[PDB]
Amino acid sequence: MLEQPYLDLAKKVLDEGHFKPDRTHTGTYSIFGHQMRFDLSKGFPLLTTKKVPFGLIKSELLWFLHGDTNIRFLLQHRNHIWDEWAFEKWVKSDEYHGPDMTDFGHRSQKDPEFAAVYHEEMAKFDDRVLHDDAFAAKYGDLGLVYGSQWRAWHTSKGDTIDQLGDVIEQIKTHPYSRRLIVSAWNPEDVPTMALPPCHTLYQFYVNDGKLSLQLYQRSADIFLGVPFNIASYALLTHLVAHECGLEVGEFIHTFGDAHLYVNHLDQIKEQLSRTPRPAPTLQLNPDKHDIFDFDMKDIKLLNYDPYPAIKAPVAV
Amino acid sequence: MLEQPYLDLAKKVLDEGHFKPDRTHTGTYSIFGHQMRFDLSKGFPLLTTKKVPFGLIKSELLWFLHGDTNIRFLLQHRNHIWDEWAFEKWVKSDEYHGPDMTDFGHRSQKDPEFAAVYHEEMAKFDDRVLHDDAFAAKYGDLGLVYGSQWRAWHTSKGDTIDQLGDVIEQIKTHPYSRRLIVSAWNPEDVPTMALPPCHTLYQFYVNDGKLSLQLYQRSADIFLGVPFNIASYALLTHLVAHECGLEVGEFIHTFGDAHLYVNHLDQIKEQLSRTPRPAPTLQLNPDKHDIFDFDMKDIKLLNYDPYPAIKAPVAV
Ligand SMILES: C#CCN(Cc1ccc2[nH]c(N)nc(=O)c2c1)c1ccc(C(=O)N[C@@H](CCC(=O)O)C(=O)O)cc1
Ligand SMILES: C#CCN(Cc1ccc2[nH]c(N)nc(=O)c2c1)c1ccc(C(=O)N[C@@H](CCC(=O)O)C(=O)O)cc1
Ligand SMILES: O=c1ccn(C2C[C@H](O)[C@@H](COP(=O)(O)O)O2)c(=O)[nH]1
Ligand SMILES: O=c1ccn(C2C[C@H](O)[C@@H](COP(=O)(O)O)O2)c(=O)[nH]1
Repeated sequence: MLEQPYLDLAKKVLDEGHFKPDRTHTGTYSIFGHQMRFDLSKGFPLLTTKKVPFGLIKSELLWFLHGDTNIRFLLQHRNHIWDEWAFEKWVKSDEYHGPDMTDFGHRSQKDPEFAAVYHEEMAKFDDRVLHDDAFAAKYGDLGLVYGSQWRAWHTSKGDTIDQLGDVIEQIKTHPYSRRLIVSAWNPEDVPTMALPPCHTLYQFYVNDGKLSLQLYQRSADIFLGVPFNIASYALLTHLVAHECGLEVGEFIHTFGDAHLYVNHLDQIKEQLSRTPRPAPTLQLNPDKHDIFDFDMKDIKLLNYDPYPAIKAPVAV
Repeated sequence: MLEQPYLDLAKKVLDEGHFKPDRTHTGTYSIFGHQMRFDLSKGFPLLTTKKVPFGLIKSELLWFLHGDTNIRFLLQHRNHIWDEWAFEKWVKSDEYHGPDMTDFGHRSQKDPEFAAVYHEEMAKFDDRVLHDDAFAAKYGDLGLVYGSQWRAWHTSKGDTIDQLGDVIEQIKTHPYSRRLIVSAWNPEDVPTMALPPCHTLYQFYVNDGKLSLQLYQRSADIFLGVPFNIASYALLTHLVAHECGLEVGEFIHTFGDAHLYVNHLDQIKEQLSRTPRPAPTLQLNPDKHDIFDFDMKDIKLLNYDPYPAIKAPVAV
């Protein structure tokens, strides 16, 4: 059924992945090299075997599409996928006051009592970013995320290349190039990088009315990472295709290091004893059009009938 | 037998490729998305069904590995894979004298009589680049090729990032990152680009002594392009692996637009009536070591037993 590529991967890892020590200690079973496909005219790859939140991944996506770096947008649409970072930018400066922030989430899922001091420290700052403007302006900014990457690349003669923008106009302009590419890997930077872009590069291809997209992703967490990345890039594609007036073909995903966390071997097994239910569908607001002004109500998802959800340890 | 991935692709295109007009008019049958693998401990992917020249692709590779852009190196090791470009840089300036260069190779494979005026114009300049220094210095330079891309990325505060260099030291330093990446797509540039890097990105992965490499290539010519690209990236890998003291696992190739030229449908068929002979082998000079000073005699290839070769029209 559409999402079966992930199960064939989830299996295949558990099954022939090597034990690698990751950037922490956490065991990972790994595959290097895999490509996987989904025919978006037949449906949406939200996994129906583990409920995934659409509201969460759409808000983040649009905030990417808005060239926005500031962690505030998200806070307005109670999304918290990017906070932990701004906190290190915050706890590290000369203004941080009070406590032992000195690790916060790395001793949350097991700790101390951290969740009353890390999460109160955290809510106080998340609450601050949402109201104090000079504050927002200060720590909530994050810098180089995919929004700045995609919509305003930094150039060698001080400007800003809206790489994406230009690639959607390149589609209208002529269907055919092997050059409809939006990179997010900037070699200059990855010295001073927080989280390097995982979903390192992509490419679009028009072909007789079906748009398609290929994503090269340096690494995958096949439990928490991959369910949300397969969807983000499918919403982008439905959104990029409706802007330059096309219809939608497939989505193709290519990973460098797909790996599943040694913490998560139990929990995948749990999904693998499930048996898929049909794919959800997606209404794309048909009067609205310059996709950078898609507002959240313009992407209403229909028919999402998921299984219950599984409990992960944090990917450290 | 090792090279069978290409035949399964060559077939598969002829067989389910769409007719696309390319950047010229030339018909192409296309596949978008494919990944293909070769276990370099079992041999070398020089096609034994169409003789491919190793001498040619090694010289070019080392000149890449030397951060060299100047078309001269090549001329010394009678390689001509990059001349046509320097000629447009040459014919376009205020110094070009004499003739109708006004298209040269685009009316060579069918023309005029071009091959006496284009090829004499061309040999006169190829001969000039090899001796006139201020000349070499002038038109033979080419600029942004993979050598400048890989060994000296241009930075926003006027310097030079030896991206590759740093990635081979990252291997010695620690086997494991999902961050052993050398991009060659610089969004700033591809306005003013001659030929954008086709083999857009790659990534290495150590895993218990086998190094491996994954190449994302925006487009492929599955007749002339692909035979030489599968090898270039396998020599790099044998060369990158012997430098940071590893052994060699697989090579994985991922293409955006693989396509085979409509001119070449006859000629692939010809290869497909052949039946492979075992894979060649490769001696990597075992006293020599900082791979940027690999000289050509240090990569002696052993056992190359090819079929005869097929005749292509130029990929325009
Ligand atoms: C997403 C995104 C971008 N990001 C950034 C980000 C940065 C480094 C990473 N590192 C690793 N190894 N894997 C990741 O998933 C990851 C994600 C995320 C941020 C937070 C969450 C998160 O807290 N939510 C989990 C929920 C699972 C659970 O706790 O029950 C999620 O899957 O969303 C996920 C992704
Ligand atoms: C290689 C490389 C980099 N390059 C640069 C380069 C630039 C644009 C391109 N455009 C397209 N569509 N395909 C290409 O192979 C190609 C190659 C090359 C330059 C010259 C030759 C060439 O003249 N030699 C062919 C020989 C086939 C024949 O004529 O019999 C070859 O395959 O080498 C090939 C590649
Ligand atoms: O939404 C996301 C964000 C991150 N990652 C990953 C995969 C790797 O485990 C790590 C990024 O690579 P490293 O930094 O460990 O090299 O975080 C994902 O899978 N999905
Ligand atoms: O060694 C090389 C160099 C170039 N190309 C290609 C593939 C495409 O046909 C074209 C580059 O893409 P476009 O410029 O047509 O988009 O040249 C290869 O296959 N191999």
